[PDB]
Amino acid sequence: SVKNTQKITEAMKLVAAAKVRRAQEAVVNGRPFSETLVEVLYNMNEQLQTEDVDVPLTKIRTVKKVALMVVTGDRGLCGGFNNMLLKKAESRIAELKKLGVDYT
Amino acid sequence: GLTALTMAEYFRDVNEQDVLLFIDNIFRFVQAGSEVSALLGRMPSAVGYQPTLSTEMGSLQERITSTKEGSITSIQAVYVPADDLTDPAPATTFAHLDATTVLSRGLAAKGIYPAVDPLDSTSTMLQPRIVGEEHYEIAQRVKETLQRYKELQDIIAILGLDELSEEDRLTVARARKIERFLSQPFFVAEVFTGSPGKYVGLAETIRGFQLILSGELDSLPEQAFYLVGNIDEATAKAMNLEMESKL
Amino acid sequence: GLTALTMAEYFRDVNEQDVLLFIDNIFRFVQAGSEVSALLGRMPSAVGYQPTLSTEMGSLQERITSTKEGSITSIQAVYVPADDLTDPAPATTFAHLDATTVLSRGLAAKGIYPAVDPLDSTSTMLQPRIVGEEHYEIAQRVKETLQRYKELQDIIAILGLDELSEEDRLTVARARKIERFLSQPFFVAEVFTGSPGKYVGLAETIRGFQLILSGELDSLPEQAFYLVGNIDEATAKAMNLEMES
Repeated sequence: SVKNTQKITEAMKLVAAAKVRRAQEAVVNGRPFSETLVEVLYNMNEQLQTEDVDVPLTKIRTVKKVALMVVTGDRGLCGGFNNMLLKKAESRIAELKKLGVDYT
Repeated sequence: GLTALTMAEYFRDVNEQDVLLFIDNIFRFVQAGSEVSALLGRMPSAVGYQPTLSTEMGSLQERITSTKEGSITSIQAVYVPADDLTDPAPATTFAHLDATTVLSRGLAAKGIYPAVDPLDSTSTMLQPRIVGEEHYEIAQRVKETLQRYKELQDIIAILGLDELSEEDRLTVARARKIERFLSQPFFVAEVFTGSPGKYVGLAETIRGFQLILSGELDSLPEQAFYLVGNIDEATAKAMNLEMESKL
Repeated sequence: GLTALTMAEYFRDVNEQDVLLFIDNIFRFVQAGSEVSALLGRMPSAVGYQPTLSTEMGSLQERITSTKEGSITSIQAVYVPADDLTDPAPATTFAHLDATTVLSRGLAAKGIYPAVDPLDSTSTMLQPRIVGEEHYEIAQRVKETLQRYKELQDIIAILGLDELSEEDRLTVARARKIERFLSQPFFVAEVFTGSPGKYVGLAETIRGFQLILSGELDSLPEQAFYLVGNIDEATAKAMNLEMES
């Protein structure tokens, strides 16, 4: 049982490394888009020096109701990952229950 | 044991009728031989039995044979010493016993009675041309599913039930369904179970296993297959349990 | 053993005193019996000992009984050979003793002295009538925590400490605090290494274990409880550890 467990966890280590590398490859796939987007955005910010009356996605004029969105890892045994994530989430929602934010 | 054999051998040599001798704890026929062989002057063998363990055991077991005048079917309740399945007393009787059936404390501690092991219990009557082709195929599929479960017992116990595949998870749930469905309410074990006994034939258990491992009814709860006579009684117990859940 | 035991029983039966006999290495007595009975022609027995390995040492132990005149509290440092408790020479002593404390080599390999294994260490005096429901209940709770830790040690095997949920994580933190606290610098282990010895009383250690099991001491690290006396001194050691960083 211990030898088969060792073989299985070695297989999961190899598969997890390949999955990490394929996620990195997806990020490098995305980096053309992100670079072109982060340069066109500056091109807009240079043609107009934030001369704007627009974009309802820039209403930071209060902190009335925050929506902390927490992504987490979704499998079994999850390293030591999911507990750390939701722990920081619980600390942050506690701090947002202090201020009275009514967080979703 | 030789007295039982002499009565059976008379009923097979003279009365020309097929007899069914049940010997209980044939391991006593070897252990008493041990206790006398120690004093007798014969040297001790392996773990503590007599030297002529095999020849004495054969002198009992060989006289039980269908001999053209009848047929002595026999079911010896061999005792494995503390489940030492490699000990001389069962190791010599495995050679003589045709349709052996290894009952396991491992599959009894979880309450699955009878404690017969699905894997270890094997018979030389599971050849297809002898037992029926569909029955042989169902037996092969059940044994393979239980073997896959016994091989995934290490992954399940340590790395969690979720860390395996989602087809292999179907095989695990199917193996659970099977290894619970092959429980039986005996008529004589009603005092231990508390529930009445259901005698179920061969074709009915084949028709049950076909629908269980064909994936057609993988929705029933696991306890609905526990201590149940037939697959129709399992379907009825699923309704009973779903009503008792909300009620 | 017989001559020292006669020397003690003369005091317990004629002078009426509460004499002690710290008979050391009972196993050496049984092994001497093994030698002499391998040479005395007596037929061999279990693994190597004399056939009379349960009557000769019976003549040792059963003469150590507290009579109505005086009482004797013998402390017999019986030795398990090759570090297995199934052996017959200590197995026949387990049945005679009543407050057996198994000094398993595990906690000494971990550096926790004394290495008295809290699960194997057991006594017929851990009863409600004898020690009071207070000390008995705390003993039951600490044995509970340590047993839960030892049974999930099979998971603190191949996997890591993280895979435990919050329940098992808290009980492991508490069990580590306890199995560290069960160490003590002896008053005679000033020679080897460590602090001068600290005499810890029953009504004093009961406070420490009530405090640890009550959860009010989660702030302290593990190397703070190690090799300390009372619980106030444990908190002092933690504070000084934080000052020395």
